[PDB]
Amino acid sequence: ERPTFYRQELNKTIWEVPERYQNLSPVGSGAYGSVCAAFDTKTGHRVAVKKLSRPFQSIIHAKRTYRELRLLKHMKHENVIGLLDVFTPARSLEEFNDVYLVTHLMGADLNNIVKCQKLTDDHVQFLIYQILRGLKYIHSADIIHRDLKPSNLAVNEDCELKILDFGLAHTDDEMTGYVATRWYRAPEIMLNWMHYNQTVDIWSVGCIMAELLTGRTLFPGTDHIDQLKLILRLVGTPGAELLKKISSESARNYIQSLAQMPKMNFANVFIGANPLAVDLLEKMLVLDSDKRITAAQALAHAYFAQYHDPDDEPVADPYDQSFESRDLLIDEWKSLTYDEVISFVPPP
Ligand SMILES: Nc1ccc(Nc2ccccc2)cc1
Ligand SMILES: [Cl-]
Ligand SMILES: [Cl-]
Ligand SMILES: [Cl-]
Ligand SMILES: [Cl-]
Ligand SMILES: [Mg+2]
Repeated sequence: ERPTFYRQELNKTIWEVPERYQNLSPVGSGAYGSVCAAFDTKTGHRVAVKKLSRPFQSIIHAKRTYRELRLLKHMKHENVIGLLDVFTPARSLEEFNDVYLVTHLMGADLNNIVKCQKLTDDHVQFLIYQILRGLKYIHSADIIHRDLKPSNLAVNEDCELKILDFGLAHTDDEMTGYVATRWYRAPEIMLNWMHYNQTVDIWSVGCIMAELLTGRTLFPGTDHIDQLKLILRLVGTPGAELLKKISSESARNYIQSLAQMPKMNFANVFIGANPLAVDLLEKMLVLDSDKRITAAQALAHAYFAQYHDPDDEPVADPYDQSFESRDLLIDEWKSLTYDEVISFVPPP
């Protein structure tokens, strides 16, 4: 049975939502939609309600809408954002135009915490442990997050953490200059010299952990090339083993122009840090992505001895991504999205 919907205009936008959602108040609007905070009378939760902007305006946009809904419906883990509800006011596929997504309302992010709070080593242990616990789950479904950074990590008053804002495939201008959008990205993808794989997310975790330990951005480059130079000064220029593996002619020709540099001593960079934290950073921030520690391996590192429990670090159900190689028309992506809206089953 379909709920009753009511309409209201908020900051020049029409919102048509089920009666269960009350006290709507605008909180932001990006290029993908607008967001209101609300009170959900069915669950008692404060929620974020996002109305997608132009979800089916082109093939690229229609596929992106389907991609986002499929991802959010799959994620069921304590350290990853999940979907509380999805709805449309349409009564049939023929009148289907608008999609609304509902999640738990998040307060502070990790940006707020590192700028404002004095963190003990125990705080860093617990925060990084939770990132890695969620990432083990994500990676076990063969998903790559692609955009891990402090503003995409929600944290509450009890220091409990959730991963947000999966990369749905950011423009070139958004990555240009002195911008946090690029400071956490792995070197092999910053100029697209290699195809994305899950090891890029571990590089991001290393950059985040360093910033929690020092209070400062690790690689705050003023552009792509300045940032690469900061990276290679810390971790060294590519050695013979890694050079043999480089398959990008653009990478090779530029890298060969730089004077060679050795890896620095991390104990002299991260002065005063727990030696076990330094050891883990050395295993994450490895230039050769084949040699980086994985999320599952990192959970067993001695730095996390007080939190690690191998019986409480779950993996995901399998996730079918075959749609990503499929070529369909706008109305076919739209019909697939409609089916996923109507089949949604809420959590307990
Ligand atoms: N194919 C391939 C392999 C490794 C890399 N990584 C890299 C290259 C130059 C500088 C820093 C990192 C790129 C392409
Ligand atoms: Cl309702
Ligand atoms: Cl609609
Ligand atoms: Cl950020
Ligand atoms: Cl699936
Ligand atoms: Mg974000």
